[PDB]
Amino acid sequence: DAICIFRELQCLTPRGRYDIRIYPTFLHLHGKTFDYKIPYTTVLRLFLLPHKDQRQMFFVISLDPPIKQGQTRYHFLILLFSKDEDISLTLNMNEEEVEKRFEGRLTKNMSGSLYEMVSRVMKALVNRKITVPGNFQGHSGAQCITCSYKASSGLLYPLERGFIYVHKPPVHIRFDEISFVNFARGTTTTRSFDFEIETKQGTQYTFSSIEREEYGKLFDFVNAKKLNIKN
Ligand SMILES: [Cl-]
Repeated sequence: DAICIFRELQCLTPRGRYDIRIYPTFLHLHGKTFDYKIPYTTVLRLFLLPHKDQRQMFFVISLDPPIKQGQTRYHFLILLFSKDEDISLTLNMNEEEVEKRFEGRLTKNMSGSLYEMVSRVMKALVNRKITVPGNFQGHSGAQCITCSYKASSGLLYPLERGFIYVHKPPVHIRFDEISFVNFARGTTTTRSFDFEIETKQGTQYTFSSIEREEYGKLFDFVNAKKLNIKN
């Protein structure tokens, strides 16, 4: 029986509504049609990312190996939360257990926003810090840039030492993986900028349809971070 269960979470990747059942060594993502049992040892990284609208949060779980849904491979689990939603949790464990098990990181009875509770429980169980944005300031106080990638609109987050784009497909690129970056501008009167990244392995990523105001914030970031610009 589970330590706790988070019900009816909005998953973006893979898309659907899933319960997350929390066990000592794995989580169970349980939906109507599919389910996946995911050992914590397969979780590489955790991210908590504020949507630019200030009303939603992404929770991103990086996986290796990926989960398989037919021929589709998902290297990330992405959950989407309203900042508003609240939850009360009662861990299916006695009080003294939890203190020993989690080094005092959790208590038996907990209350808070759903996104914070999921992040806290995941943090404790995987024994990993949550990756958040650093000090990047975008346009109008957003910590991300709105852009298109592979013909889908999404959000690019400049992190302390990397970039992550959500959600279709998600992309995480560490600074140490980057060969160079470049900027290009088209002739449209809006959404005219492209930001391109080439990795050391030769892979290329283009984030396009970037507004000029956001391009300017991204430009300062890339320079502040001393990334190599190739014109
Ligand atoms: Cl523009």
